[PDB]
Amino acid sequence: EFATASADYSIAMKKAAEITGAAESAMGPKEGGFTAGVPLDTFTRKARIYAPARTASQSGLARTVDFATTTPAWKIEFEPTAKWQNPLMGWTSSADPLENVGRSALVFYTKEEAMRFCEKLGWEYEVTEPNKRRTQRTKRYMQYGDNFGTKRAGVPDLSTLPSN
Amino acid sequence: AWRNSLSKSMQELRIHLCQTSAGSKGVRDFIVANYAEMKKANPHFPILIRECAGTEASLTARYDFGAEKSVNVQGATTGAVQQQLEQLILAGQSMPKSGE
Amino acid sequence: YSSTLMTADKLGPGGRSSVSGITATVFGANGFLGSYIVNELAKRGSQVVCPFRSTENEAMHLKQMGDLGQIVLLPELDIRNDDDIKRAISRSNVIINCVGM
Amino acid sequence: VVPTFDWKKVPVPSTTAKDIPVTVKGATPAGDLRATSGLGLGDGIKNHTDKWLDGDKKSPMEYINEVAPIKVKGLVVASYGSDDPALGCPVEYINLKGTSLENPAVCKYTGNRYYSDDWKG
Amino acid sequence: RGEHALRRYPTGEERCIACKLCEAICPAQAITIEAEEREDGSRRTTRYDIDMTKCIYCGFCQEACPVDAIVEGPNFEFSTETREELLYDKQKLLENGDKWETEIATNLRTESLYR
Amino acid sequence: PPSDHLEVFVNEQPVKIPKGSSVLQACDAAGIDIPRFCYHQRLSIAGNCRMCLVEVEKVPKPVASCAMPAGPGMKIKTETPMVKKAREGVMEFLLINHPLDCPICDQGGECDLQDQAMIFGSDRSRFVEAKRAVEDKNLGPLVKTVMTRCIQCTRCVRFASEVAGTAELGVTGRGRDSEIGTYVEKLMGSELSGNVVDLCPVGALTSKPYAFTARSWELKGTESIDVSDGLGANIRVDARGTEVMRILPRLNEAVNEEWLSDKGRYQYDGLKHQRLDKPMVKGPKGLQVATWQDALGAAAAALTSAAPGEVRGIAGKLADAESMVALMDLLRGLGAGDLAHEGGFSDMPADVRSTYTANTTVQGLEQSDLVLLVGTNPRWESPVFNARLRKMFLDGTQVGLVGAPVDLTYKYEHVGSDPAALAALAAGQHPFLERLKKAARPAVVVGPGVLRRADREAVMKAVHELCGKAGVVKEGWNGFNVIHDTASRVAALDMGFGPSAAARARRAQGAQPKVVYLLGSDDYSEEDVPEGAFVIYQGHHGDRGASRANVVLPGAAYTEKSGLYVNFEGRVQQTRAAVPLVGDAREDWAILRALSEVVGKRLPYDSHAAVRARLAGIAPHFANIDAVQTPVWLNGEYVKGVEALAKAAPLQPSAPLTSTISNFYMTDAISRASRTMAKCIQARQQTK
Ligand SMILES: NC(=O)C1=CN([C@@H]2O[C@H](COP(=O)(O)OP(=O)(O)OC[C@H]3O[C@@H](n4cnc5c(N)ncnc54)[C@H](OP(=O)(O)O)[C@@H]3O)[C@@H](O)[C@H]2O)C=CC1
Ligand code: SF4
Ligand code: SF4
Ligand code: SF4
Ligand code: SF4
Ligand code: FES
Repeated sequence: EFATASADYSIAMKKAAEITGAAESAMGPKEGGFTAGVPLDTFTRKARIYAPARTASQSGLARTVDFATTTPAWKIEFEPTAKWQNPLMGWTSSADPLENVGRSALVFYTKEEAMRFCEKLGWEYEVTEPNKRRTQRTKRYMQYGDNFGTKRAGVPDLSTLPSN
Repeated sequence: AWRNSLSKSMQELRIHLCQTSAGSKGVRDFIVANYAEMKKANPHFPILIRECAGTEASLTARYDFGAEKSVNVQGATTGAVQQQLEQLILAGQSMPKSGE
Repeated sequence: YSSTLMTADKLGPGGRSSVSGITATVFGANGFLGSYIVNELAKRGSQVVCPFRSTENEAMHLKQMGDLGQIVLLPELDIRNDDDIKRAISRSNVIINCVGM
Repeated sequence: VVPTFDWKKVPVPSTTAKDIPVTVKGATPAGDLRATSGLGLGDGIKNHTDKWLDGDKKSPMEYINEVAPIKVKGLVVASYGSDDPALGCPVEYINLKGTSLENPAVCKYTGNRYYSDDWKG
Repeated sequence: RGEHALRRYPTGEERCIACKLCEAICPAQAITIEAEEREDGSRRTTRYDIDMTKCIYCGFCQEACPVDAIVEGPNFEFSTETREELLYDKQKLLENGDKWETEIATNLRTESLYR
Repeated sequence: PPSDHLEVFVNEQPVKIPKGSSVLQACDAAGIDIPRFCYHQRLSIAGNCRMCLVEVEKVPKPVASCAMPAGPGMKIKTETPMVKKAREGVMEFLLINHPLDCPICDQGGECDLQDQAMIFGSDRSRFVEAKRAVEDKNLGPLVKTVMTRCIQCTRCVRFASEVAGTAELGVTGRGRDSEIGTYVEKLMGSELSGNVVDLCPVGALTSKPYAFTARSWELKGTESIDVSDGLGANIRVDARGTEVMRILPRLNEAVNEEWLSDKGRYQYDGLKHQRLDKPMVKGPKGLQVATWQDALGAAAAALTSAAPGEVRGIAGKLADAESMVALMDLLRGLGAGDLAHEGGFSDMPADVRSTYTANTTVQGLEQSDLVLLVGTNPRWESPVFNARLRKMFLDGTQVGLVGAPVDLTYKYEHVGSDPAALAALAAGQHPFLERLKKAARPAVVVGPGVLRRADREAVMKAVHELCGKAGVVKEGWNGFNVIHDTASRVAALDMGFGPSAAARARRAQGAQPKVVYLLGSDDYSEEDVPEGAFVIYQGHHGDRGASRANVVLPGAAYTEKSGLYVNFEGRVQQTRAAVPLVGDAREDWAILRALSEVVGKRLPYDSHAAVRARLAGIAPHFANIDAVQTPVWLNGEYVKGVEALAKAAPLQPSAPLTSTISNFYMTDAISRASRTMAKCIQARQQTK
């Protein structure tokens, strides 16, 4: 029996991605970036390929690598660029063309997707493998009965009994 | 003796190898068999032994003014890496001299 | 003083939104040469003070040349009165004159 | 064994020590840590209201400081910010025990003070 | 829905508590907010600016605010000779609110039956 | 094996799970994120939130998946009408007394309660009664407590009792009037006290310095590393524009799990004060603002005006590997061989990395049932490492200490306090040796303050003797470990940032240089910085070194760049730039390269990747980012090779093995400029 989030449009997005002929397309390095028509200096900067780690504020795990096949969770970012403030108001002033386009739009299911995207676009890229979460607990308090086992202070000594 | 001479020809001697590589066996043998005596004569000379997985064996020496030479010693023997160190010492006498 | 004028408060690549940190007052700004001088200074991101004697109609072309808060219009300038001159340069470390007849 | 650590011998830089943000009685212990932002540092401003208010106009802090605390029967008070609840703030339930005219409970939404002489005092 | 304005409580304290719902909801990005805790422990704004040249007067800010702090006043004749005069700060918004409070309160006394 | 992985079914899905796992863990392995409020990964099972209720066949009642063990053949259902009904009822019971404080609550936008109510809750409420009003509590200036918001998930109590070990918080009252906090007015003495707010799933516990400052979605999250110590905790930086707003820890089991020192939590405030933005050159009137061209020319003239033996370079605590290697190449290229480190023991020989690292690693340390401490205070050297030590203590690991007896939040055995006691232990005079000689995986750890002793060779020789006698290092195991308290020390050791023997001799007879360069150093001794000597300072904060300096170059702070930093175990980590450069600041290695070009000897590299490749050529492991190699071991040949250094400067049996760290809350200029640390110091001083 197969059941992997089998009650949504995502299946319709699973297929039409594996269409024969359409699934064999390939482009060379920097080739897609030529088709972009953007200024050529865009490819000179460095980019970070990664998945953001789970925030400490919440126990939520949806926007994490745990549901990797469910949602595209690989992000491409750029080095932040010079920023300053408006003399008249104090608002943050900057000239970065690539300021937010990645953190808002660029989302990928696997790291290899972003690798191919950068290669076909010519963006030099860094890979940062996210740390794996640990599910195995500690030896102490391993089970609910460990909160009240004998390991806390050892076996009770029967020396204070009447007649000892 | 070359060991006593290995204090004026260069200012630093650096060694690169791999813990588990087959071609790194010889440099491992040489270091194990010679590090104690190569340091006993000069108790302050910098001899940086560094290792990493998948790397390549090489002997690199630092000279005055930052002059530096390197020789790969992958696939050699303990006697062979000793020979390479000997050529390293040989070039060390014909170097610019600093400190003064 | 030597190069601190053009370097200390320079913020940005040098565009309209950039800040050169330079405060200057130009006299005869609405004149032929002064207009281009002001347009050149402000376009690098500098604060410009423009006091004028002629009409605001002849001076409105200067308003576009600077960003919000960097074009200072001081009407009814009197060259015989030093009060307006003192107000014109009260914040500018640079003074430029093109008043000619 | 395990001797105590002398906290008073620790050297403290004078410049940093004298710019710690402290607070009036208000809603907290007097002189506790006050959260501050980087705004106003370039202009060298160490007052919250001075960041946005100009001149000697009456501050909202002075306005609310002119309202005496309110005496209400019971242990829990309900604050809406207005006579009709929908015109003010969300309803707040504020504890009244252990509160006095000297030490009342101030509204977190509106800043109004309340107290009750019902907790056996 | 006219000129945005900041409202107070009848004792005199600002209604805005810097929950930043107005800035979050604003699709015009015309609201800039900075805030910290006041010296009395109160949670108040340190910078409250709305760009009228950028504000679209949608009133979604007035819909989002749960304390009736930000309101679009019945003032609509506020054109200026320079664009800089329309860069509304906290002080001018508070001035507008203090000016137009009675009319806004009267309108709310009607709009409360619908809002 | 007797089937260590048992099988169950969750919604008709077979999932293989380890024995002793819970239904919560099974559903996690099933790809379901069950709503939960009180359970945590690092804490004991509480099971009072009732939010983990699920349905199991042949069971009439909902079962506590956060606590229910999984039996073989079990069937688990998570979408039945009763499941949703129970979830909605539980949420309603949560929200009836909760105060309507979301507009003023700081956790709005990252509130687990809010999202769980949105998903698993309803939209309407039928509660119209008066709520329960709870007075707030004072625990110190670090955490703001809004007790009325508390849902009594008990996470604070479990955390304080287990991780911190202070056990200062509890549950007072009963029923609805159950109350959380301390019966008396107490200040939270926990050094890892800021983790509770992150562990608090609601706005009841909030960071007082962060209160009412900005919102979660207003921030840009940048994953960074902690440079306040030598452990290098993985953290995320949240900022609004160019200003840092808060810094939060991130998951790294092998380094810091989910924990951060409060020093590394609240020292971001200092980035707003005493900041160097412009180059300064000392004129007749004093230091004045000057261009980078002018400052670089003045520095080049000062450097070239003196002989190579009259130039000294010192590396601070927060200098990165790139700037360190660039400056080392610069000074070497001009015939200078005077190198110093602000972290001390700049003359310590560094030939084998294992000799100055933790060979058991931090996570491999948890395999040891017996641990030996030699003159270290991990509580004030690395509170996260101390917390991991406590976690190891919690399941039978015994710890011995040789040095100053200090509070370490767990029971231990004090063998002694001086090297004579260490010699007695190695001789066989103490019972602790036989316990060491019988332990299957013994561990020995030495702090950096030992390395600051003038007789460090003798102490190392004694430690090696004890390790050999107890077999601490053997096949498949290495309990020998070396730790540190500053990040820049490890990279300097690995890159060979050590003074020449000629410079060591020159110090020995008392030669005094004239050109002194500081790379972000502010805790130098007076003996390395002669008065009347020209000082070239590079940094990002105005401090003691900056004041005495003659030429100042505004550098880059760790929150503004991406520098390489290796922790004491030898794992390469790098920071990340979260906000742009402040003022006219420049890249540190770019600054040094510019100076090299101006002087007349260009560095052969012109890019960040180029200097990193130069580092890799110097030491191959630098390329492996976020990993660690297994260091080689050379047995007693190293010790027998450093015997002469032991002969000179013999052992001092009287000096106790203490910790040189005397001010936890202030160790560097950034800590010395932070307001929050000063507030904590005053609070700890107002308790008497
Ligand atoms: N080839 C050239 O044009 C040369 C120019 N120069 C100098 O360049 C400057 C400008 O040249 P150009 O701009 O072409 O000449 P313009 O006549 O075009 O500039 C005249 C400016 O002088 C102002 N002005 C003159 N007298 C007064 C006054 N008494 N009170 C106030 N404002 C006054 C005018 O103001 P209003 O508009 O109200 O009259 C106008 O702004 C002059 O100073 C001239 O000497 C030098 C050499 C050659
Ligand atoms: S105006 Fe209203 S919605 Fe906007 S920040 Fe203030 S209280 Fe919140
Ligand atoms: S009315 Fe609309 S555009 Fe104007 S401030 Fe409110 S939300 Fe923004
Ligand atoms: S803790 Fe969450 S639900 Fe409770 S008041 Fe704060 S934001 Fe609202
Ligand atoms: S204060 Fe926070 S952590 Fe403690 S019981 Fe209440 S909700 Fe849980
Ligand atoms: S996690 Fe199950 S009741 Fe708390």
